Amino acid sequence: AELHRQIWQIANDVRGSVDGWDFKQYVLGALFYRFISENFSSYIEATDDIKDDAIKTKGYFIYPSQLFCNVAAKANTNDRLNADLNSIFVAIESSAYGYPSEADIKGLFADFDTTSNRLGNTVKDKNARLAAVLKGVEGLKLGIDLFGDAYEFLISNYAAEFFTPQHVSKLIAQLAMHGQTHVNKIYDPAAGSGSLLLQAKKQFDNHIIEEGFFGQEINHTTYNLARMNMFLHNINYDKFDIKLGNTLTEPHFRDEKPFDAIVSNPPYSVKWIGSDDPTLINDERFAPAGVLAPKSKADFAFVLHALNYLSAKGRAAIVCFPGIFYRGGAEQKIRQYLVDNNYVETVISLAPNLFFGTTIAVNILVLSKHKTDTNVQFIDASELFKKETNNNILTDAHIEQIMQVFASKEDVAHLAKSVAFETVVANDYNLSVSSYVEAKDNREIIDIAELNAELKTTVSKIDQLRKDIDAIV
Amino acid sequence: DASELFKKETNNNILTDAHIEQIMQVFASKEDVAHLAKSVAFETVVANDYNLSVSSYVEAKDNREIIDIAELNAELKTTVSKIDQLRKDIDAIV
Amino acid sequence: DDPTLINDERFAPAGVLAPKSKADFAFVLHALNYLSAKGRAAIVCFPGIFYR
Amino acid sequence: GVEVEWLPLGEITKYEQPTKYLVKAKDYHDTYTIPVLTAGKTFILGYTNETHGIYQASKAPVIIFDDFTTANKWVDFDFKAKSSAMKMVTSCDDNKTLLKYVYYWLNTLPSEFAEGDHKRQWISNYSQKKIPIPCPDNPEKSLAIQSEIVRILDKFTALTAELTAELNMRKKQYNYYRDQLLSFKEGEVEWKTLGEIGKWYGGGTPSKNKIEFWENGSIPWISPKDMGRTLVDSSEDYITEEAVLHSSTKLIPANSIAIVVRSSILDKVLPSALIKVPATLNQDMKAVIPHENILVKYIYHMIGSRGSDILRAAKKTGGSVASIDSKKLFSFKIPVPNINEQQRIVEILDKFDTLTNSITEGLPREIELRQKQYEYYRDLLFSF
Amino acid sequence: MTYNNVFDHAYEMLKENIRYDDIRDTDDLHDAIHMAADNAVPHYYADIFSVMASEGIDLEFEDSGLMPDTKDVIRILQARIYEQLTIDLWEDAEDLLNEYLEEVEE
Amino acid sequence: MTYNNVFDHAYEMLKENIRYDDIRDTDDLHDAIHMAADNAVPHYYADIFSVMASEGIDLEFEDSGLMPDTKDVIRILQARIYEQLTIDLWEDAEDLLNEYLEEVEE
Repeated sequence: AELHRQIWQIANDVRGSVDGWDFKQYVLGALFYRFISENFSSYIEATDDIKDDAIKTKGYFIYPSQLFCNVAAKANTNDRLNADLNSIFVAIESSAYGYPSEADIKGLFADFDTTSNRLGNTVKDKNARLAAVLKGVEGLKLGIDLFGDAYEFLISNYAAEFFTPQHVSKLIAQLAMHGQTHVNKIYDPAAGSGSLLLQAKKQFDNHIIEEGFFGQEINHTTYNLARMNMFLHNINYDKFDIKLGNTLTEPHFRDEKPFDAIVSNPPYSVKWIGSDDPTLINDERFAPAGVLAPKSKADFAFVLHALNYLSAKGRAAIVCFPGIFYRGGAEQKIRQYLVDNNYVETVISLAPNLFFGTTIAVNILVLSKHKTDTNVQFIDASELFKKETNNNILTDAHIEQIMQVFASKEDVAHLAKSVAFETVVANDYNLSVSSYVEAKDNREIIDIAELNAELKTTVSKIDQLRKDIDAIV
Repeated sequence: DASELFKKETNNNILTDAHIEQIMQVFASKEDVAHLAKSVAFETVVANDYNLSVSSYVEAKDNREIIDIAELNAELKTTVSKIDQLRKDIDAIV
Repeated sequence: DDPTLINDERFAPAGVLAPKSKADFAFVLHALNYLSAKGRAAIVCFPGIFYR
Repeated sequence: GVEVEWLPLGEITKYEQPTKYLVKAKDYHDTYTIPVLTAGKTFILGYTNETHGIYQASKAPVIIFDDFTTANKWVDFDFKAKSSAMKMVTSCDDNKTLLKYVYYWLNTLPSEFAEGDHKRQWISNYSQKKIPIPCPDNPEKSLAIQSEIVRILDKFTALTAELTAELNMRKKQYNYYRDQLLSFKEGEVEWKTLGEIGKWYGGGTPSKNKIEFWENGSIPWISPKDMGRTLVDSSEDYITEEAVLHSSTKLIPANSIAIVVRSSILDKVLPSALIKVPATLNQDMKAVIPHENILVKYIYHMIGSRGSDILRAAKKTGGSVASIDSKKLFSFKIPVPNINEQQRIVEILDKFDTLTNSITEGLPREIELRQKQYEYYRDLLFSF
Repeated sequence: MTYNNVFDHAYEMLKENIRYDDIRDTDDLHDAIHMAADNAVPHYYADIFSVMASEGIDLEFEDSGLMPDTKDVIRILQARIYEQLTIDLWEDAEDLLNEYLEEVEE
Repeated sequence: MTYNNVFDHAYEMLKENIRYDDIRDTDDLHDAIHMAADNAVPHYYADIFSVMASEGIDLEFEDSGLMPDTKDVIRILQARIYEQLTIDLWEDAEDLLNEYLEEVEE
């Protein structure tokens, strides 16, 4: 639109010349090295000399190590290292990733840049390929600080597996909001990417700045790209972290705090051996559930985790698979404990697909420790601009309408509405049945659709007679 | 050949199908078979564009009908249909 | 051919020689080589020959 | 029905899973005997009936399809199979139900049963409730006042069956009428090679790579997803009038015909269509025009009578998605008689197939309009 | 991503159902089979294709009526997976008629 | 066993046809496209499923009429592969209108 087609195309041009998942690590690492090379230089010039030198005066060096904690050099940046075109050898950059990830003073958020590796078949081919990678990253051109936004495109290489499309994330951000101008936001179990956290307060930075975007994530390589994902978008140093590990088995923080807003997108089929394999049937958090979730239905573990880290002011906007009828007795009483209180506020259906190949839609559970009280089973299939999402890249202004009619307790036809507070206890605790308003309503008049066929049969009799005559040729 | 060629499976008759036996048997001495292939001319394929195969491909599913057996029954059903139209025109008032 | 085997020992009675993707009919040109007047060859091929 | 009351469905219904099915040997040829029936169209080809644990489908149980579908209804009419999709709906009491009645009632709830939305089983949905019953008139005159309406619905369902039967027999006699008549024409009628009837055109196909060539437009598009019809006047796809800058098409006149030469024949019989608006078609079908010594309906129905002959003599042409060749469909010869035997015999033939077929002056359109008023008269009767 | 991964999920889930519900009537056991069956099938494109390129399951049918007469291809493939899993859960039902219900006597 | 492997086979075979036939009329070029297209598609089960789980090609359609109205699933999948390859050979035709025919002048 503005420059996004050109940046789009030149970013896709980099993707040679073998499989893209392995090269994804290297491309993002070189791009991130370029970003630190621009950021640290633009910091320290804040003014005369582009080309610096080893004039470090290392009593001064601890001040940005406290301020930024990516304190590399003055002669070992990407503007400086990519002047050594096709220079034997590789491992200089493996040294140039050794020390800037040391920086142990204080409160690291390092131990980070260890995805750039060596394969490759021969070492000269490795040197040539990494020189090609740094060449292609040099070929990218800024031409003021949204140069990392193309990163948001590039992690969308596969989604055009699990990296959460952007406007649905904007919906979840508008659902954790609002009416709460309160520290802190935000929490996320199983963040995966840093996306659905990032599109919350990057729009709301001018609104408020409170505390960290506390996340915990399982995969090792996803952990690093998330920690640079929130690093590229000018978020500061101190608070804004992800912890590696399973959210279920090793949660932290327990202590800090019952939050004000959690968002999530737990991946489907994230099973864990139970039930429980440890003695956490009598744990600190799953005791109000009664029974605990088995292996293959681990999604409803997250919601039992969700109401833990949440204050009375807080609300939770999570997503789940649609296929809950009552899910056996293993989750019927779980659904019961959810509807035991005013924990569950609303649910929202979506439009299939609006993902990358599922081809189904999913449900959005909105939870609160808040009392009115009746449930608004606020489903939708359309609209929900089901046709695409390529139009209106900035804002659809359409989830705007959805949030708007969510905002004040409406009762809408040809769209969902509220229901009774005990309709679902009259149901078998289902999700959803009500309302699902009854489209395609048609019937006919009594005898308009028969006299025309009668006249056509009166034509058909003389056509039968012409047929009986004309058979003799 | 397309059948038979016991197309249904090959799990039956693990030892010998005794069916390629028949195929080899009719191959063995220069037959000319219908509902199965046969010999052709030595210059039929130079009359063709050297094709593999076109001849013979013998012309299965050969069916046609009689002249007027399939029309008088429909005529009688339409004579039923006229009085059913009249019963329809009467019975619309309830 | 990539070598000079257009003038080889066995594919000369073919006239032209088979390209890359249609290598099946190379085998039949190999087949009549190693076979006496008494011999017979029972090979298999793809059906899709009109004249290729 | 004096006292009309609502009753639950599971009060008078034994709804069960089928028995032990063993229906797959690796052949179910025409030479077998049992009626094999499933969802969609209720006829899969026959199977050996005896000794398979067969339920043998006695007098008046009915069935329901399917898991995740929950819509289809069929009566096991005389004696049928149990072929591994037939969840059984019947009764334990037979002195009240006479459950052809409940088939004649149950097709009057389209408010939810026509909603294929989830991967959801719905046993409780059609298991619990409701049904209209003339209770408490049981068992004296409960079904006795229903005897008038079972006469109505038996004769109307029989009307639908016999209309399908007479349309089948009508097209049968008409197909033999196309080939007894109009063939072996004597003597001797001139054999004209196709394409000498008129200079016909190749095709032409853009892609969706430019949105401006796809969105609007008034020239229709003839693709084989809109083919198979008779006297095509419009289509679902319209192409842009500007987009013939990059279409590789030609403007064909307003009395052309369109014939498919790919993806239908080599297995099935090719259809053809008189095309009346100037509309363009893709690479793998042919727009044929006649010229000056002709009648477009005569060449149309000449190819339509001889469709099974133009797929035989050049049937294979390589075992591929390519089919009966462009030249080998170009080089067929048809009888073209004197000028007294074009318009007369095709007046007969156009006459008779605009009688027998869709849409206007159509027998199956009468059939679906009788289906519409069948639904409406069941809507009108079953209220109180 | 074998067929046998999905069959192991279905086997485990069927053990969960029979173990926690104590079902001893075979018709209700097969209703629990219908419960576990669609609850064990995958949902992603590449997962379903990698299962269909694996062993055990075949493209051929046991009942063509399970195919929806429609142009939704992975619905048809998922129905085929459902069908092969229903057969393999007939076999699993023959296993669990004598596997777990015999020990529970106290 | 990507989609792009099959597309490379089709690209090479189309280069063979245009290089050895010297076709300079675009309708006969697209007839050679129809020649190369089915001659490049795979035949095995697992190969076709591994192509269908790959990039580029999608389950969605360009023309539903290419689907045979029948219960032969891999015929429908192979028709879908044929359809995506015909689109990609429109693009390849746009390439080879100016790739090879210009150099051959002697």
